[PDB]
Order: sequence, then structure tokens, then C-alpha cells
Amino acid sequence: NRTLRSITSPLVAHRLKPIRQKTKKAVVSILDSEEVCVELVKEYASQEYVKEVLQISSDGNTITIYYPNGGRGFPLADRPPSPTDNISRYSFDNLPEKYWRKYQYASRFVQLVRSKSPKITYFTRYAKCILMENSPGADFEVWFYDGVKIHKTEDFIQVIEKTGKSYTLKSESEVNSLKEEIKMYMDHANEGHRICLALESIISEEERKTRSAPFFPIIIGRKP
Amino acid sequence: TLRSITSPLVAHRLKPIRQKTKKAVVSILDSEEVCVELVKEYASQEYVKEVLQISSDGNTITIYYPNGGRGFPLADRPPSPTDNISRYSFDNLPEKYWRKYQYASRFVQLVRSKSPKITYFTRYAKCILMENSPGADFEVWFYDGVKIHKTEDFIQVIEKTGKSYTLKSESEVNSLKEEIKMYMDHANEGHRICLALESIISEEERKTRSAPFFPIIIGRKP
Repeated sequence: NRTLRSITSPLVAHRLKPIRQKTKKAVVSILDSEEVCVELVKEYASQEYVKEVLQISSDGNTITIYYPNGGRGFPLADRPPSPTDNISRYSFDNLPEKYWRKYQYASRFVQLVRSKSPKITYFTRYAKCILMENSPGADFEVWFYDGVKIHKTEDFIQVIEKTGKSYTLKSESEVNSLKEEIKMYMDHANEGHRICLALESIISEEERKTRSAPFFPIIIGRKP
Repeated sequence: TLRSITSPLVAHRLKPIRQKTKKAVVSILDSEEVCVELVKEYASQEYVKEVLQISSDGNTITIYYPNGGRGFPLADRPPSPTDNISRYSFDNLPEKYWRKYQYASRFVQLVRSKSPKITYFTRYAKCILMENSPGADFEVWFYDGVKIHKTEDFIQVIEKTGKSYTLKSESEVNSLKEEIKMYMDHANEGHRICLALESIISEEERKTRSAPFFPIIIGRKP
């Protein structure tokens, strides 16, 4: 009784800008509509062809599957070809098992994009703070005006000094063992993170009550 | 006693700027202080006889006469404070300087009225709430070419053609073409949203003494 949820949640492409990533086996697109397409590609004599398409909704719950050109395929393009009347469609929890891995190409890619997609940008006296869209436990980058950079993940905290010297902090035991000057930077970043999380929370609540256009992303303040 | 005429100006979050008037030369510094340079014309050149320097909250005023009242000449930055320094609270300020404080006070209001505090992108328009609270101005730049401008007195409308008109009453707005009321309704919808947000962010800013939460840009142009 292994399920698709076991492996992944439904992807979430809201507020993400269009982007197209080409690998050897698959091409993955976030469209202008915020739908996510996986084009599966075969090479026939120095030319890429699209033989299968998965068209996933922006909330990841609906998967439409089709085979361009009645299974013969079309040459690869900038955009994925459109469905005809010949389609199969599934809900997330009804998607057959053979499509699971191909859904993951999309999930994994959407998580990557989110993790580099600014949700809240917050200019301080010393830093530019960015909370990314890949919640929960979203990434947080802090670009100090003097050149220092701190990047928080749910796995580690990377620090890059002005030199370009860099190291990872995998622990909380590690955090405190630093050189005081670096602990100041780290403190400012934690301050910035708290503020961005509070504002995310309150603005999100207002968004939910308000029938209107998105309140994200936001840019708060300006650079000195 | 000066409280009788105007309020202390407020230059928080405003960007630096320098304007020559007929009266003086008014400047918002990088420090967010505000300098009034009063300039006479001896020879045919410009000389600064007096300088008023007001803090960003408008409550502290520093006055100094460069060169004893002889006057250092006009530059692009204002002259450093000399020996002859006076400093006052807003409420302690001698009447001699009131009209000169109003020069600064009105300039800052003008600048505030044109300074975005909240920018918010909707499906149809770019809405901006301005910094001149209370009752800040609110401009709506619809993507199709219409513009609406909500002062606390009046509401200016500008059609795609450029046809402009002003509305000062509930009776005037009601007798508007149907398409224009649609625009007006979007504008008012956006106003409320910006006002609600302003309140919640402002609330949270008080609870978190930190770098300013304004200006803010919300969403993107589609």
C-alpha cells in the first residue's frame, strides 16, 4: 500500500515565473499559466522529439497525459505541444505507478525553483534579506553590503566571507563556536529571518481574508 | 505657540533632494534632516546668510549664520555649522523663524505626497499609497491608460484620451458613466487593501523596533 504521497506531496507552482530546464531524458517547464509540463524526449538522428507529455496543474492535483502526433511525436520546441481530444487525465492519488517517477521530475524541479524564488525581500541597515518560496522551512539568504553572505537551509547554514572563503554549519553546537565577528553577522541574519517569517504570517492571513490580487512577492525598504 | 500654525514636519524614509525656491533653498539630507538656506544676492552671485537645520521628526531646529551673517557662497551641499549656533525645540522656536520653518514644512509635505509608501500590483492597475499621512494621496495607474488620483478633498480622473475632471462630492461621482465607475470601484477596492496593509505592517513595525518596513512593493506587473 505504498502511495505517491509516500514519495512526494503535490507540487505548487503559484507565483513562480516561467522557466524551461532541458535534461537528456526529459524537459520540464513551468508555463505562463503556472502549469508544469514534463516532455519526454527521444533522439532520432541528431534531432530531439517529444513522445510523451505530462501536463500538471499549478496545485499539482491534476495530471493530463498525452502522446503528440498520435504517438509518433513532434520535434522538440520552445513550448510543449497542445493536447488534442486524445488524452488521459488523473487526480494525484489516482495517477498510475508508472508515472510516479515522471511526476518527481516535476516536483523536484518545482522545489528547486521555489528555493531560488524571492518571496520576501527586506533591506536592513547592514544587509539584504531574502526569504524564498520553498516553504515549509524555506531558504533564507542574507547579502551583507560589506560582502559577507549567509545562506540557511533546513539542512545547514553556509557562510561566505569577503575573501570568498566559505564553510557549512550542520549543527547548533557548531553555530556558537565561531569567531565573534561572524557571530554578529549570524545574529543579524536570525533577526532578519524572524521579521520575514512574522510578516509572511500576517500578510498571508490578510491575503486569505481578502479576495484580491497576490500579496507576494514583496520588497520591503530600500538599499542605502 | 508655533503648534498653532503647523505640525512638526516628518522626513522619515524620504529620499534626498534639493530645490531652489524664490524664498530659499530647501534640502532633504541623507541623514533625513532638512536644511533651509536663505540666500541674498550681493554682486550678482548667491550668498547664504542663514541656515536652518531641522531634525527628521521636526522637533529640533539648529540655526547658524555662516561667516557671522556675511555669508559663505552658494554650493550644492549646505555649509558646515559654524560658531554661531542656536538650537531650539519646536515649541521653544522664536517667532523670527516660523515662516522659514513653514518653507521646510511645505516642501516636505509636497515630497511626501509624491513619495510611494505602498505599491500594489493588481490585475488591472498599479496602485500607490503615498507617504503624506494622515489621509495620504492614492494614485491608480491602470495598465490601459486611465489614471485616478484620490486626494482627501477631491478625486481626479484622467481618461485614456487625456480628458481630465475632478470630483468633490458623492453627488458628482454617482452621475458618472458606467465604465468610469468600474475603474473607480477598482481604485476604491485597492485603496482599502493598501490602508488595511499599512495598518498591519505599521502595527508589526511598532512591536519590532528595527529597520523600516516602508516603502513596500507588493506583487508584480503581469
